[PDB]
This record gives sequence, C-alpha cells and structure tokens, in this order.
Amino acid sequence: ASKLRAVLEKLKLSRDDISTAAGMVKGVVDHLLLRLKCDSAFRGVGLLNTGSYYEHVKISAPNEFDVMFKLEVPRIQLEEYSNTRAYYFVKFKRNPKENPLSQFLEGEILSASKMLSKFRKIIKEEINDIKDTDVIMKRKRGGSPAVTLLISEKISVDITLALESKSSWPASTQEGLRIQNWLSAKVRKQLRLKPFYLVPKHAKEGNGFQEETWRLSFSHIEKEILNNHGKSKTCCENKEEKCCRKDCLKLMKYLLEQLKERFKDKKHLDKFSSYHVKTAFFHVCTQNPQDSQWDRKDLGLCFDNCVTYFLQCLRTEKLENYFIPEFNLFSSNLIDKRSKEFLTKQIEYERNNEFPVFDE
Ligand SMILES: Nc1ncnc2c1ncn2[C@@H]1O[C@H](COP(=O)(O)OP(=O)(O)OP(=O)(O)O)[C@@H](O)[C@H]1O
Ligand SMILES: Nc1ccc(-c2cc(Cl)c(Cl)c3[nH]c4c(c23)CN(C(=O)CO)CC4)cn1
Ligand SMILES: [Mg+2]
Ligand SMILES: [Mg+2]
Ligand SMILES: [Zn+2]
Repeated sequence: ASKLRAVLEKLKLSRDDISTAAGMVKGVVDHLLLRLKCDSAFRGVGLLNTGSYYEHVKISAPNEFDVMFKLEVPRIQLEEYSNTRAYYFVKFKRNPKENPLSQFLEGEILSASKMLSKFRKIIKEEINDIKDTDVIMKRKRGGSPAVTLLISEKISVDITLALESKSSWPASTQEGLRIQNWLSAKVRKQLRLKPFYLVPKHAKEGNGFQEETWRLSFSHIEKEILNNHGKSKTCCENKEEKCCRKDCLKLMKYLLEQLKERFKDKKHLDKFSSYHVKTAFFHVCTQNPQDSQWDRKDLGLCFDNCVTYFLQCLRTEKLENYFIPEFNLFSSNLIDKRSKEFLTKQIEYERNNEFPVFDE
C-alpha cells in the first residue's frame, strides 16, 4: 500500500527527461518521415504513436518509444496462414487501379519481407545523414516487425511499417475485445469500426519464416483503451474518480523488469515481455469492470488482483491475446514450460512476502 505508493514515486518520469527525449525522437522521426514521403510506395505514410510512452505507462526513464509508419492500403483481401489466427497473406482485389505497391507483389501476394527490406534500406541510408545526431540501427533478434534505432547511445525507437485496412476486422477477432461489461457494447462497436493494422512479422517455418506473411496489430486500440479506461466517462477527470488502473499496470511492468534483472545471470526470463503483463492487465480490467473495483485507496488489493491473475496465466500456461482469443501468448511454441514455471515460482515468492523486490 504505502510501499507501492513509494515505488510509483520512484517510477515517475522526469519532465526534463521527457522533453529532451521526445525532442531527440521527433528529430529522427520527422527526418525519416520526410524522406519516406518522397518514395512512391511509402507516399501516404503517416505517423501513429503507440506503446507505453504514449499510453503514459512508461516507467523509470523515457528511453524507449514505439511508432508505426502506417500506409493506407485500400481494397485489401486477407488469407489466414495455417490456422495461426494472427498471421495472414495480403492480396488485392481485381486491380481496379494500378498500384503504388506493385513492386512488392510475389504474384498476387504482397510480400512483407520485400516491403520491410526496402523500408529498412531507406531508413539505413537516411540515419547516416542526420543533423549531427548520433543514430545507429540495431537489429536485435526475435523477428521484430520494427526497424530499431538507438539515438545518442541512450534512446531506442521502434519504427514499424504497418498496412492500414479500413475493412471489417478479421473473423479471428470476433470473440476478442471483451469490453462490453466494462467500457460498453456501444464502445466495442465503435472501436471495431476503426481500422486494423498489419505489421511485417512473419509466421515461423522451422529454422526460417513465411516471408510473405503479415501479423495483425491493434496497438492503436490498446492506446485508446488505456487513455479512456473507465466505466465512467469522467474516470480520472476529477478528484472523486481517481482509479488506480494505470498505476497497477506500471507496478506489474516494474515487477517484471526487476525480476528479469535479478535473473540476468542465466537470462531465464528473457522470453517474457511487458506485453505479457499488459495483456494480463487488460483481462483483469474485463474481470473487474467497475471503477469502484479500482479505487485509489485499494491500490494494494488491485495490484494483488493483477498479480494473482498473471500467476494463474503462468500456471495454466495460457494468456489469451486480448483481441485474438485463440492466440495463446504462453503456448509452448513461444515460451517453454521451464521458463513459465520459473517465473511462477519467483512471482509466487514475491507475493507471499509483500514483494521484497520492491524494498529500498
Ligand atoms: N507479442 C506481441 N503481440 C502483439 N503486439 C505486440 C507484441 N509485443 C509488442 N507489441 C506491440 O508493440 C508495442 C510496443 O511494444 P514494446 O515492447 O515497446 O512495449 P510497450 O507496450 O511500449 O512497453 P515498454 O516499452 O514500456 O516495455 C506494444 O504496445 C504492443 O502494442
Ligand atoms: N510501433 C509498433 C507497434 C506495434 C508493434 C508490434 C506489433 C505486433 Cl502485432 C507484434 Cl506481434 C509485435 N511484436 C513486437 C512488436 C510488435 C514491437 N516490439 C517492440 O516494441 C520491442 O520494444 C518488438 C516485439 C511494433 N511497433
Ligand atoms: Mg515501448
Ligand atoms: Mg518497443
Ligand atoms: Zn481512471
């Protein structure tokens, strides 16, 4: 309770850090957008800010930003890849007008690897010409859909090409976004009338990938739900309606980062990400729909509700994608049994002992 409040104070971002960091990102992102808008393929490219900074749940330091460079793609037709629910081939319908994206077609299929390789090539050419800002491209590992840049040896930015489709959401999402009892059926209907996005992350095929495939993304809806998160339309707009939803997500994020640090010696928790705690947090919001279940004075119990549900996901080896229910973030194809059992034991110990990982 009071220990958690002190943790949240420590996690607060400094306004001086926010300002200098955003300015460095803006300088790079703006320069990259200008160049890309000169290419015919990436002509109508547009900025879409996503991830924890723009959801206001980034913790500790503003040193990681996520942006999508969305491309409006009309007349788009999807073909699910091998029942994976999240990965798709992209096609166009009947060539009614000739395409800007025709150079990336492998037959009738729009190749994600071709589009991403050219996107990456342009950004690489551009970063070694920026206004005396030190910018370096990093390719981690894990098949990220992003081009990752390090600015001033300090600030990471993920730049993700994303196709924008204004069509109805794919059938695999029909039972997802279960917000009806929390944010209302009205809101769910309005949200599902919004575009969805496809990012160039490929389905796995042995040692390699299906290099034409794309993956569904609802990162923009995640931001909208986090920034408009109450049952009451005035949640967090006045002194009588201060909930602790965002504080709970922040604490979950910090719990995971701290444990990943304490297990750096064998990198046992390497496969776990903040997106796992984010997804579990959205499910707890569905389970606890009332703002009164997130009262600021109940921070300790609400965080406990969050921790217990995440443990249950670990122990049952099931964490459903909030938008695609049959996509299991915790399947053995993605995270091994040993890793999940390991994190369960640690979170179990931390909970039973009032989170010593949070002591100063
Ligand atoms: N496994 C995934 N499935 C679907 N979307 C993902 C996945 N991993 C990341 N994302 C999307 O990418 C965005 C940026 O991811 P990132 O790893 O930067 O985490 P984040 O939410 O920004 O939190 P933080 O950066 O503070 O760890 C996420 O908000 C999420 O929308
Ligand atoms: N700006 C954005 C937003 C959404 C996505 C993204 C989308 C989908 Cl669908 C999946 Cl499966 C994704 N996996 C990862 C990302 C991602 C992005 N990513 C990181 O941000 C690491 O910090 C790597 C891991 C990408 N960039
Ligand atoms: Mg991020
Ligand atoms: Mg990121
Ligand atoms: Zn609120």
